[PDB]
Amino acid sequence: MANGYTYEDYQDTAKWLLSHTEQRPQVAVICGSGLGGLVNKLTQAQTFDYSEIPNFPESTVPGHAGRLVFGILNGRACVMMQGRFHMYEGYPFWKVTFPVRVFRLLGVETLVVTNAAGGLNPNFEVGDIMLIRDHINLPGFSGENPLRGPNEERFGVRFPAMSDAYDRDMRQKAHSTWKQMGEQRELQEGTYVMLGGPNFETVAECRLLRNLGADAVGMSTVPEVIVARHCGLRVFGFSLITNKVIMDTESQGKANHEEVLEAGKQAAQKLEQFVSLLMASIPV
Amino acid sequence: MANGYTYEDYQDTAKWLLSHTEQRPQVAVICGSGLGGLVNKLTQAQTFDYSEIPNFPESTVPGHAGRLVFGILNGRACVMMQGRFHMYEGYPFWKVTFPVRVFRLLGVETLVVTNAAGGLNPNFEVGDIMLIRDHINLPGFSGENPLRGPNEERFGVRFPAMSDAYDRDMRQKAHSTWKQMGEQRELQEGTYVMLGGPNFETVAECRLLRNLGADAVGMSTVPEVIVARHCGLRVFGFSLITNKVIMDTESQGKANHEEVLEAGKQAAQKLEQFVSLLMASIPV
Amino acid sequence: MANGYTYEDYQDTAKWLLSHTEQRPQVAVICGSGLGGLVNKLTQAQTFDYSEIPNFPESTVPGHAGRLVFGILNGRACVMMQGRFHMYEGYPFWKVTFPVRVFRLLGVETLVVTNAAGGLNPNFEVGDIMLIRDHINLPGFSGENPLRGPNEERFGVRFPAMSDAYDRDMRQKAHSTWKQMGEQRELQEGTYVMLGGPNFETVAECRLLRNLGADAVGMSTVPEVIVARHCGLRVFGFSLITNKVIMDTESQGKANHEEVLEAGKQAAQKLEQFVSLLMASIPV
Ligand SMILES: O=P(O)(O)O[C@H]1O[C@H](CO)[C@@H](O)[C@H]1O
Ligand SMILES: O=P(O)(O)O[C@H]1O[C@H](CO)[C@@H](O)[C@H]1O
Ligand SMILES: O=P(O)(O)O[C@H]1O[C@H](CO)[C@@H](O)[C@H]1O
Ligand code: HPA
Ligand code: HPA
Ligand code: HPA
Repeated sequence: MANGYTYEDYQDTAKWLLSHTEQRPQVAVICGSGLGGLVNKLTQAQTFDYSEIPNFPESTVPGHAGRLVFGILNGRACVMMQGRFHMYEGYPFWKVTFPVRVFRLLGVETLVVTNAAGGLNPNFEVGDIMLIRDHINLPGFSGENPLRGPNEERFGVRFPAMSDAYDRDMRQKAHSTWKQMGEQRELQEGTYVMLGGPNFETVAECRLLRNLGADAVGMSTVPEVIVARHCGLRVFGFSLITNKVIMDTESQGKANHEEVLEAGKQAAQKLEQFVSLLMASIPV
Repeated sequence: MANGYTYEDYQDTAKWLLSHTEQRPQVAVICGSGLGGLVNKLTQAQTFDYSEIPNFPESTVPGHAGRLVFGILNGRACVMMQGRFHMYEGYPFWKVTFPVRVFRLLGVETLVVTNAAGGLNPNFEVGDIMLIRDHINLPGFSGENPLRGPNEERFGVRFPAMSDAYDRDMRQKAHSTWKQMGEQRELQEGTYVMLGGPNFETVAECRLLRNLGADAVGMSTVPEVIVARHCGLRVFGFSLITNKVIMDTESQGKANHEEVLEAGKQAAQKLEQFVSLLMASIPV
Repeated sequence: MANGYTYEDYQDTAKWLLSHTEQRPQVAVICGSGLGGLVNKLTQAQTFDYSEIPNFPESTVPGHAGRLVFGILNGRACVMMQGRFHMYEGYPFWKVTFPVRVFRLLGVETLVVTNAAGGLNPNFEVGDIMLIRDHINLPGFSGENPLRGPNEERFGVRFPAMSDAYDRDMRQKAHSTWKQMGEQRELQEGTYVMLGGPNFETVAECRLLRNLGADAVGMSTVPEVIVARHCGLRVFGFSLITNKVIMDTESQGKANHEEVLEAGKQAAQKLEQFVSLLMASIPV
């Protein structure tokens, strides 16, 4: 069955949030695996567990708290998803992307998406931050898309373009901000490739993904960007490179979830600082 | 759930059509986006809205009228689908391909498939006509296939071959016919790649598709060709190159549905003329 | 709907088998198309039709008998699936992989997977045996995965690694064993790529698969390996190259199911002999 949410379901949820907080966010942030710490910088924060918000799904993955937090971050009013949804949990893309449309109805204009990703580009090192300049939607190639089914004209057009999904102006700002931080390592930039999961990749799959032109691999984000662009939200996002993908059969180890979470904590002070500074000029 | 249509459902629909028209078509034509004008050349035409034919799905995409038209085209009796179905509308492939099997039961022997496609091959120009010599079925790689589920032996075999899907003899005829038209631009020929949609591709996805060896990209056709070959229909098809795919991050624009429809009208007199001439020697 | 089997369903089926046979297998073998002959070497064999075992699905593909056979093979106690399940039959991956988890609950420690595959590597010849050193899971790229949905902690972790799926020690043993057989043709080794089916590939698709780095193509195995590794089973497998994939538009023929079955019978005495010898040192 295609999207089971009607336009009214989104507004009902939006009305409920508006009726339970005085906060009116302009920016929305989605926190990935081991990135839930970004919420700690919010002032005047109000938290809502996903389970208490009508129509909201629930995050079942370790490293995803499952809480919507409103607050002020470096002067800008924003709402953060401390934990997100993935298709490997059993969620159809229309459930995975529910919050994005609700955000649009709350008056939000900018969406910031983050995630933990495996590094495909050889020049990447664990701990690197990669600005997502583009993506490759593998599930979309087969028809698995959050927009499949009747189009809701109240959100956007039937055939939205994706060539300009990641805002160019925001990416320039990200680079200027990084230089101001005095970081020794350069801010990376590249293409993110999404696949279903939940298992980690084989050596053969990784070589293929790299040869397709991808720099980092992950199991989320893309469906949210698609829905976000469909409804006209400005999108900006980045991947925290938590591990280097195994490219040789002499497997000197293998990817594991705790290592990615561990990496998130490791890069906590850096990402939070970066996101906090980025708030200045979103624009508005 | 796999195919919900039983063999009797196809014949019931076929019987209904046979009982409402004296026309006995030997050729079936499926019109894509902005190609609905091909019907205007039919003599003794009888139209049936998809909504009035038992078991028939409905086209919901602008540029797809949703009408089955019987008529005589340049001496040959044929039936045309003015508008088709796509998986991005919410239709499973077994619904998308319903008409093809009904055509087989009407006595049809040849299927002509057309579509509007984005150009991947650098040598293609907007307005070009590309004969489809082969295809790449991305959704099929993952199991999304109109033949998934119990095989109906009354239509074809369990494991049909696809290496000879596009009739070689028809393609030669197409070239000889094109030369007779006195066209300045050459008739192109290549591989069509199908993906789910409904969103348009990212730059990264386009570079990948081109590197996979594809010449044009679209969101239909392949599932119909598969079912058509399974039941033994001779298949011939072509893509109208409506736009050049964006391959560089310096996006000097972006794909949109109206531009493709606009292109269809632009190439109306040419395609109609070409299809009309092709009717001579289908064979029979 | 994600996995419809609860942990108790697997154990119920395991208890039933334990209550109907004195055999306690340590190795499990899954026989592919035209490979059902491997069962003929079992001593003290007890057969169960899939239809009589609670919760077990049924094989509907010619070349798949649909019987679970317990027996002694060259000193080792094992259970064989004479015929397997495929997604193209209409089965979700959670149904396709049901037997693997039951095997784990029977006390099995090693899983041997076999299949008939089309050859992509130019150096392969019909009749060749290719040890699977790795795989590429196309359906998995889109989210079609037997592990999708809530993770059952009693079987394995949420994010299992796959880089070491095919046991290195078993592959070395396979090579030493092959040399002892006095075979003139070398034992091949490579990457297996799985796609949905049931139709055979186009020339364009084959060139693409080869360029992705695949050596053989097939419509099964991978989902079983994934579930097997998730629950900690040692995995070993091989493909019987039944035909050479058509890579040129001058199609001097085309793939067909009987040719693959015919090839299986052709290589019967060789594979059976090889599997029988491999039983020595699984280990235990
Ligand atoms: O994309 P986020 O939400 O960071 O989760 C990333 O981390 C997991 C692997 O450790 C996978 O779920 C992957 O998608
Ligand atoms: O393939 P047809 O029916 O031409 O439609 C083509 O046109 C649309 C894009 O403008 C997409 O639906 C694509 O598939
Ligand atoms: O993989 P097994 O079970 O060998 O079956 C192989 O043989 C069939 C083609 O002849 C396809 O189903 C393919 O997957
Ligand atoms: O190695 C990985 N693979 C896929 N997704 C990931 N997210 C973090 N690391 C990985
Ligand atoms: O750019 C395109 N992409 C996919 N399908 C299309 N059909 C016409 N143009 C396009
Ligand atoms: O040519 C083939 N293609 C896909 N699967 C196969 N299994 C045996 N031969 C083939």
